Amino acid sequence: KELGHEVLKPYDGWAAYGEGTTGGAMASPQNVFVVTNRTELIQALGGNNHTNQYNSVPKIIYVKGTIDLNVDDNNQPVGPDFYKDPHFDFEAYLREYDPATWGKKEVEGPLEEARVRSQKKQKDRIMVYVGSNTSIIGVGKDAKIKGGGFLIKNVDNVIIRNIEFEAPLDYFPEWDPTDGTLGEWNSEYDSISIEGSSHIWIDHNTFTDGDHPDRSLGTYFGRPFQQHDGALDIKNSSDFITISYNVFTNHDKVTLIGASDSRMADSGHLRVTLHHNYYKNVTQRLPRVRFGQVHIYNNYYEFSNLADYDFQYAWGVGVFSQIYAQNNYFSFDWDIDPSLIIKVWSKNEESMYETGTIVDLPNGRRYIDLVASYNESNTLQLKKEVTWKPMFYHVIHPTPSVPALVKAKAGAGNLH
Ligand SMILES: [Ca+2]
Repeated sequence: KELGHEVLKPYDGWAAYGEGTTGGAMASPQNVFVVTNRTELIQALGGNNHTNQYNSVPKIIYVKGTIDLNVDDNNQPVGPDFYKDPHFDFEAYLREYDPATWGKKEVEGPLEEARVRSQKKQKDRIMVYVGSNTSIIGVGKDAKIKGGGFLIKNVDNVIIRNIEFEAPLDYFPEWDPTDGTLGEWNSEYDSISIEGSSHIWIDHNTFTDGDHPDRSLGTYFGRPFQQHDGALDIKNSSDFITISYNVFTNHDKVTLIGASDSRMADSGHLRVTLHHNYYKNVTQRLPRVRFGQVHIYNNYYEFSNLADYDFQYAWGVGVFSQIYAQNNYFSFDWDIDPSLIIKVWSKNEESMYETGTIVDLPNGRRYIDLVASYNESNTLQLKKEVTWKPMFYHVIHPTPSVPALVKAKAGAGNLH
């Protein structure tokens, strides 16, 4: 059958739970589309971006070529001027809220309100809603999505495959003087944002900041102008998700699973499986987890100290997380302290299981206990123990075979 007819294997990750994930595989021939631009994409998804989220009709959408979501209704590229509120001016915003004169007071006033409206206009245009029972599949080796992202909100049964996503740029990042000690700029757009949705399969896609690395975005208020956000974020009670054979490269914050320490509504959810993904020269959240039983296996993480993106940490152990990591392979071209690979964000002794981890450093290649490594050099301890046993997987490859396999098969254009 067609590529759009392919569905998630019976035991391939949490997304296989119950009836599994079939996306728009059962779509009628009249509901199989080929799109080449923003308008055609929104039309194939329903005809109206906002209400498209309620379109649960089985549908297959093939993405051919490059689709820039940062375009007007005539599909012509637009710049910040197109979105800019009449009461907003970047320079004026810089002068008004610089930490050196505004301090750490809550950002407010006409300029901020104007920034919010400008941001909303871009958001309403570049974040494409995806309805239930949808399969968005890239054609060939050059299917690309840029300037925007997919919003998988309050829907179920969605498949996204074979597409190269260039992370969307937020033209009106919010300045938060209290984010950290020095404050930080924060953006809203992700290439794929999964919110309150279940049974989602993200497979063989490539995520990159591409032609717009953070390094080229500049600095304001003495802080990097972070116009990017997540590559693939999962939050607000989303559940049963499988992230496989994807490439995540040249990006800062990759994958968030659970966005709040206090959202108890996430408890019992956020069950995600991530396997055979290629993380190359990314900074953090690979992934960062809160509440979920997240299965992480056969992933290849590769970092070079020459990369534009520094490395902070890979596995974020958040509140009530239940990470179960198996046979992941890490490669660094510098003698990094392996205790830095795991980072914990909690007030309690969290539990996680980890086994078969290999670290490949200039001083040697070997199996390593990352949890033990973390504990030896940190304060708050992490307990290595089995609290649950992953059942949704067909095969777990031996760790030394991971690099060759992932490098060869992960990412857009590497199927068939
Ligand atoms: Ca996000």
